[PDB]
Amino acid sequence: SLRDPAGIFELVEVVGNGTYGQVYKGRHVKTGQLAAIKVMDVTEDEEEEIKLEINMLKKYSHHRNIATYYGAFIKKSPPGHDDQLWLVMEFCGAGSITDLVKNTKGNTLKEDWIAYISREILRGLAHLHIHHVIHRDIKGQNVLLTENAEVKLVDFGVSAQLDRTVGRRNTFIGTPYWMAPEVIACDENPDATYDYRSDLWSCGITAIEMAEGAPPLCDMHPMRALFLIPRNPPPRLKSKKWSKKFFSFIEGCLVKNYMQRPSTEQLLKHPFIRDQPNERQVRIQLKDHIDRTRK
Amino acid sequence: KSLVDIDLSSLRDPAGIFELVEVVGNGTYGQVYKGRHVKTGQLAAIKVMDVTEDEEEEIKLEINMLKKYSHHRNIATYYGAFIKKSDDQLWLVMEFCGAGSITDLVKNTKGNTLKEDWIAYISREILRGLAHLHIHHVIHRDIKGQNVLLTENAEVKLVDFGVSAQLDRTVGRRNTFIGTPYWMAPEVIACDENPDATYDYRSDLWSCGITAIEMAEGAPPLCDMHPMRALFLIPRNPPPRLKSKKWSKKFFSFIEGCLVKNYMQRPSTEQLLKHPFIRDQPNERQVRIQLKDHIDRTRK
Repeated sequence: SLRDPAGIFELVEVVGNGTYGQVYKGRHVKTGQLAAIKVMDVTEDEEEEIKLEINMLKKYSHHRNIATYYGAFIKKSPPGHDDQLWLVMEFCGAGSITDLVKNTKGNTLKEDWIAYISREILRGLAHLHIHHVIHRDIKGQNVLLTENAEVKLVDFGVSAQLDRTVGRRNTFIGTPYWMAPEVIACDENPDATYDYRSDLWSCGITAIEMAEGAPPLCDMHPMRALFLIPRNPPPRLKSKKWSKKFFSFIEGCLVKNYMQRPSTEQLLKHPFIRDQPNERQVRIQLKDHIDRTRK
Repeated sequence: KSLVDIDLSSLRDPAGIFELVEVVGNGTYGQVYKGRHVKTGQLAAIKVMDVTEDEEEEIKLEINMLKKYSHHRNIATYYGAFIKKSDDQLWLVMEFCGAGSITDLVKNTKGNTLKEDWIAYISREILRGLAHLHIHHVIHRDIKGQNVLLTENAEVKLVDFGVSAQLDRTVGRRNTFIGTPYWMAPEVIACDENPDATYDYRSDLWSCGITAIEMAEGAPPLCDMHPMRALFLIPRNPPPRLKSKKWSKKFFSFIEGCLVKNYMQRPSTEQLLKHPFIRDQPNERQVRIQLKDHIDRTRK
């Protein structure tokens, strides 16, 4: 059964805040080995159901573009309060793509770096989607880089699955900026769907976050952004500097009606993603940029 | 008993002023840790949040936005903001209330329902704390059972981690997150008729009405609905109403006053303090004794 993490894992620094909880750079206490730890409130005394749901999904974390599952821990709380679940995964040494862009001059990545990273996110998502798993938490903070620029998604469907089964009393709306229109309830969409294509919208927003350092509407009160996402036209890159292929990729990700949004396999064939003649050079440049940022 | 080393206008290192008396083992999001005021030995509640070194300028701005207001028996006193350098830790410090929240009170009661005269008493105490904030031009913004605490002496106090500047709702990009919707009044939710969602003093009174339903039924309306769907329905659905017919007409009437959907037609805090459900409490002395005895029994 799920153990208290005391003396096994500790939380060191925050890497992200998402749809269901927070992600930390954590540490295996007695080795000093790093881990990505996703901390999520869960309905109290549901350890058996939690273990069942995690065990059904963990095999999907072995893929090269998914941070590998290590273990799961629970912290108990007073009667009636949600328990705290710690989902422990591998940490990729270079940290998140959001931190990389924050630490880049002009808060912008080179276009061919964005194509490379976006393809790797799409490959991780295609693995989950073919296995009928929705991620539901795609954003720069949830995409980590290793020291040689391998790209891995944090979480492999657990937060999304626990939300829908075990649940919790401490629910919140969360930050809206990576949410697709179908995830936001309105007159035409009163029940707000769970469809794999919502991850592709989030992938488009993440590409804008790599290009501009922040998602669209980042300077707006989140309640006004939540209202505007289903109403506004698809977001677009602000600068004219980008290639027509990059604008075209964003148009594919950011089709507002999910029923008309391309699949993960269709986006992997988009020229922006499919045609990367400078891939080896990009990985060398990313490795060098990670090294320079560190110092 | 006024603390003499408090400074609500500055961001200081907490050394020699406040200390934590437990480890920060549950992360730095929505976590309040037990602390101590070093000079007096008085316990304190310390909300610990991770902050970037660049966020300090925004924190100092928000500190300047804090409004001045005295201590009040129905408000857990805010003791200020501190920075514990390393991301650094921001500490927001407040008076410690040791008997749990109103939500814990109802969750630990048979049938997850409080007696009507306890609800009238607790609701009046919440309204008295709100009247103190509102007269000082402060909106609380987060009235709910979890943010109404009890002391060991059965005093009812609102949580205050610096509500006039919303210090705990902004730092570490917390200002980009929408919390739980269930206690939100319609005016704070953006929609076609309300594109610029705005809090008013009266928004707290809607939340007070939802908190009275929470005491009556154990949970706010729509509590287990997906929050995005609840956010859409609050401006559309009729005012929430108690489900049981057992309650008095005065209690139904008080809920109708709190839960007027259009804030421009919702009564003020001073008007709700005169509502018969709040104003007329012939058993208030006995209710206080019952609450104290319930707290004593729970403790052991």
